[PDB]
Amino acid sequence: RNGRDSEAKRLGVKRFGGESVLAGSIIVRQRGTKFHAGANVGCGRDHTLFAKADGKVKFEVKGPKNRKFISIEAE
Amino acid sequence: DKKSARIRRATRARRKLQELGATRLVVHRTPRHIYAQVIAPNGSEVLVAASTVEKAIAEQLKYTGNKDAAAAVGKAVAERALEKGIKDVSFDRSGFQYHGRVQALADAAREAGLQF
Amino acid sequence: MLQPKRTKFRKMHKGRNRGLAQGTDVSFGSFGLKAVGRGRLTARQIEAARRAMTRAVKRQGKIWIRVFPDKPITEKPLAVRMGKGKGNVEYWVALIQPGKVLYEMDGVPEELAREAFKLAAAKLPIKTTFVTKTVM
Amino acid sequence: AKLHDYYKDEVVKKLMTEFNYNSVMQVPRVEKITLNMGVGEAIADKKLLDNAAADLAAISGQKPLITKARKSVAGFKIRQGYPIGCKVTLRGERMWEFFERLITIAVPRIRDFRGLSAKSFDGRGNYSMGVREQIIFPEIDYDKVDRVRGLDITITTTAKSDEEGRALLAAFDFPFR
Amino acid sequence: GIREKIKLVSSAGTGHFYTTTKNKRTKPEKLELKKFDPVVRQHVIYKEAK
Amino acid sequence: MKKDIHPKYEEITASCSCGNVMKIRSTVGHDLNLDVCSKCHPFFTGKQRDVATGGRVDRFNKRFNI
RNA sequence: CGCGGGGUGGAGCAGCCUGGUAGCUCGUCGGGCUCAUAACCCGAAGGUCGUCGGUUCAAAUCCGGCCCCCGCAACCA
RNA sequence: UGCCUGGCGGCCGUAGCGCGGUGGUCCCACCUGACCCCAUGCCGAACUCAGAAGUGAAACGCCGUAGCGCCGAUGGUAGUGUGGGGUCUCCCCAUGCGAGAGUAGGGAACUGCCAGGCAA
RNA sequence: UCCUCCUAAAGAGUAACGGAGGAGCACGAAGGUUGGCUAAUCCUGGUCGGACAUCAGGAGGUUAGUGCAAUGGCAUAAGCCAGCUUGACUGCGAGCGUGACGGCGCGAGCAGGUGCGAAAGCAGGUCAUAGUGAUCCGGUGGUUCUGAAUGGAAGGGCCAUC
RNA sequence: CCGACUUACCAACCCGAUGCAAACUGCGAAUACCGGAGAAUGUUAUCACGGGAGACACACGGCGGGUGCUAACGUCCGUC
RNA sequence: UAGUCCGGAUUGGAGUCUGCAACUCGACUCCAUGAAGUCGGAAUCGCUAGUAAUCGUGGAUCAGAAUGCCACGGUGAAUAC
Ligand SMILES: [Mg+2]
Ligand SMILES: [Mg+2]
Ligand SMILES: [Mg+2]
Ligand SMILES: [Mg+2]
Ligand SMILES: [Mg+2]
Ligand SMILES: [Mg+2]
Ligand SMILES: [Mg+2]
Ligand SMILES: [Mg+2]
Ligand SMILES: [Mg+2]
Ligand SMILES: [Mg+2]
Ligand SMILES: [Mg+2]
Ligand SMILES: [Mg+2]
Ligand SMILES: [Mg+2]
Ligand SMILES: [Mg+2]
Ligand SMILES: [Mg+2]
Ligand SMILES: [Mg+2]
Ligand SMILES: [Mg+2]
Ligand SMILES: [Mg+2]
Ligand SMILES: [Mg+2]
Ligand SMILES: [Mg+2]
Ligand SMILES: [Mg+2]
Ligand SMILES: [Mg+2]
Ligand SMILES: [Mg+2]
Ligand SMILES: [Mg+2]
Ligand SMILES: [Mg+2]
Ligand SMILES: [Mg+2]
Ligand SMILES: [Mg+2]
Ligand SMILES: [Mg+2]
Ligand SMILES: [Mg+2]
Ligand SMILES: [Zn+2]
Repeated sequence: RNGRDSEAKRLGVKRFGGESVLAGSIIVRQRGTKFHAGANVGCGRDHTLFAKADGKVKFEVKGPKNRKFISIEAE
Repeated sequence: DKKSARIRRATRARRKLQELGATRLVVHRTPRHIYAQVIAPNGSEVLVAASTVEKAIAEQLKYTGNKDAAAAVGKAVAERALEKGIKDVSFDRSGFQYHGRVQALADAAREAGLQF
Repeated sequence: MLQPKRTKFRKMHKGRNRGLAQGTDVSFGSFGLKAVGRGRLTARQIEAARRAMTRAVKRQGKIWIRVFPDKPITEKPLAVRMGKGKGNVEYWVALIQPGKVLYEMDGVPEELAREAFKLAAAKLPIKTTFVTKTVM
Repeated sequence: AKLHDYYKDEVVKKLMTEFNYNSVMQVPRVEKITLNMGVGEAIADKKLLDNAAADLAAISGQKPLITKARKSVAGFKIRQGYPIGCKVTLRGERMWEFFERLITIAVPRIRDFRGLSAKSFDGRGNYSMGVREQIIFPEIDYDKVDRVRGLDITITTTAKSDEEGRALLAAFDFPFR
Repeated sequence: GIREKIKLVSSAGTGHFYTTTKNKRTKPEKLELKKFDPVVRQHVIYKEAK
Repeated sequence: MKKDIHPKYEEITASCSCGNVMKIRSTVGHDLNLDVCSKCHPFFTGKQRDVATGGRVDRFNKRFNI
């Protein structure tokens, strides 16, 4: 009855904290919204957080619900 | 509650406004004394603040709880903000329906030169 | 036999039995049968070690069963080649780790309970011991 | 609003002496009045609910809100979002006119009227009675209807208990058997 | 399945068209979408075709 | 309120057969004729006749006559 | 062990594919006809849809476990 | 400069609930009324406007109380990277890392920009 | 063949006739934007009304809902209702993710033109991840690009598309 | 009909106490992996482009697991 | 032309008569209530004249207690090829 599975979507966090990225570079390839769009970081329809500016990634824990955010300090 | 329901209606436009990095004109309304102030993009301090609670504005009004009083605020904020050099701002309703005093405050600010 | 009423999934992994137990103190009763040796107790063994335990201390006294199986063990039929899937769940075991109080008794003399837990220890595979409820 | 002034002058002080309120605003006041006519039988006849929405326009003086089914339940054969009932929430000055017309001429005209119930409270301060006939009201001319369709009136107050809400409604003379 | 595919034809001079689907058995009216016609380049009221 | 959706709501003259003319707003039409108002309904005597009615000994003493 | 079908008033069978409402014949019960029975005519009742759970607004039905029955398969050395 | 109050934040349960007390000069909320702006898939509840007699009940703010929530060591234990050993379905030894729970205890927040009221 | 979880040993990936379940669509609105709103289930009371229709309040708190299986996520709501609407748009696209490759996915911003909103802004489909097949061959509309002597045409090419 | 009391019994939900989970998480390592800086060390051990390949039956031991009977010099993966 | 001023059952209350005695178990009266039933499935009965049909009365039995039985008269058909 079993024997079926999907093709791994290669999710996860591509660029980590302190890592210099470029404009448009994908920071996090996620399913839902584990990580949120902080500063200088957009959010696609795939809920994929990309970098809207040159700089470095900076994970944070702001908000009244301790939800994860991802900012970018221009470096 | 009537007060807390208003805060969630504001959150939509507050959070969207700081990512953009805009200088918002936060307008607070009340059955008496319509308030107003311009806050820097840092979200911490105000730069220009004018309302009817100031004796400089209330003493030139019939009642500090209506349209012509609200029109007196918008002109005052837009003329002292054009003193500090703050030209292009954003208008944050603070959850208030843009129709009466919150509309009159903008109309007085749009004509002064406050760009929005 | 102690068996779970409708668990979430029918079959489950083998899983290792490493570590030491948590339900170590005598809580409800005053005397216990702490398990010294690591192993796995079927629902047949727990049930069998109770009948010949609830016989030595008559209708009096109260016996607590600190263990519950909740782990299905598969068994392939005879003459069946390997593969073709997981077998059929036949019995339910309880992973017993060292220091797991198996039974607790209360309402009886200590020497009687000392002899009751000698009858039950002979029905279980794991090596046990007799422990006493300590003051904190 | 004839008996609204009756409230603002006599009823308030009448309650101030009975529970020594340290505020004039602490006195109970009836907030609103809801006229529920949850017909239900509209699954068979669509015009049945349409007629029910007409009688609320007569008993009250305003248009009713045809309510939809919150959840679909097959025990009664209804579905999610199917028009099942009609309510009228009247307040402002138009509630007092109804509140008067209710207890002055409508309540006395109730068939086999012995009295209301003093236990019909939700332990908070709200009163909820139910009428069986709709003809007890002046508007229904008896020769323009074909159903014994009655409704149930809920009276919401600003009380904090049924012990106190009973005191507010006592001043309006309410029969109360 | 039932949702067949049709062709939204521009009411302008050109024969440019946006193709799309439409449930025929449930919807009896035709589509009159105002879409951008890359030839005339304004925004023309398209109409359903096959 | 929303104009032109609610019925005609005009003041009328209501008067029961006890001289109690009471003017109130309604949606009836021109006027009204009442039967029993709240100041004339027999509720003040309603409880009296159903509660205190029983007794069989008093019934029987009108038969023994002595 | 596997594949496929079935289990519905007291009997034998439709309905299940494509969910909300279960029907036919016999038998039973009551009445009539006849000297009486059978036949014949009239009227009505009667179903936990094997069983437990789940999906759903709603399960006889759709899905799964178990029990019973039926046919097929259970092979090459 | 200090107590107050309102707005926008920082930080986001040591920061939130429960119970009790308490504030109205300002402010805030409630509140009065509704031709008109606008309004309810009915209704000035909400939204809105025009004002303001009354109130601090409600709401919100503030102070106390730990009845809860919550935070939380030291030590030990569980686990474990690397190298060895054993009665090797599991452990032990050497070195490094070191939880979770629980305990002592902490605890009913802290703070910045502006604009008013107030004693000065 | 594709999608979800576990197996999978805290980056990604990772096998078996291992364990558990789905898809071969739906929608012109269930899309866009603007404004507003926020549950399930119980408890109490109430005409027909009943374990469960509609109504009022409290408790509770997101245990609800999300077109569909599962997981991640969601009130700043992506959940619910309403007004106006077609951005379910053309030409692109720095820069990245993912694969042997074919290929798939994300994308700020630029120009034309458009919708909603007072405005900031947002919209090139839908909370996301399934709903799908390469090439060839041939059909359909457009575009003088070519068109085997020359002028046309047939037929090819390019674009859209079956 | 209303409807009170009672019971050799079973028991919803809350509360205190006690265990279990690959498909549970109000917590949470060690390692591993990604990025930056720094020294030493290594015949550049690195990446890209081009010529030529072979190889795509793997086995055993340790550790972490699925399957089997925590059976198999069993079978299938991760890593050495 | 309706379940109606049709129909009168049932039931509550208050009464009367006979009788030692009216609860089980009488008849009649007053007020109230006012259902079934809107010409009846298969099937089946009576009757040819003053009969059928319909109306009312009397008597026996009997303290009281009939729509039964026996008897009387009023109005008075249809059809028999
Ligand atoms: Mg597989
Ligand atoms: Mg997967
Ligand atoms: Mg016979
Ligand atoms: Mg207070
Ligand atoms: Mg420690
Ligand atoms: Mg082993
Ligand atoms: Mg700790
Ligand atoms: Mg493949
Ligand atoms: Mg992984
Ligand atoms: Mg949607
Ligand atoms: Mg919104
Ligand atoms: Mg009830
Ligand atoms: Mg109820
Ligand atoms: Mg939406
Ligand atoms: Mg979806
Ligand atoms: Mg081919
Ligand atoms: Mg030529
Ligand atoms: Mg804790
Ligand atoms: Mg790993
Ligand atoms: Mg590194
Ligand atoms: Mg380096
Ligand atoms: Mg090969
Ligand atoms: Mg191979
Ligand atoms: Mg192994
Ligand atoms: Mg091998
Ligand atoms: Mg291998
Ligand atoms: Mg009578
Ligand atoms: Mg009838
Ligand atoms: Mg004869
Ligand atoms: Zn009167």
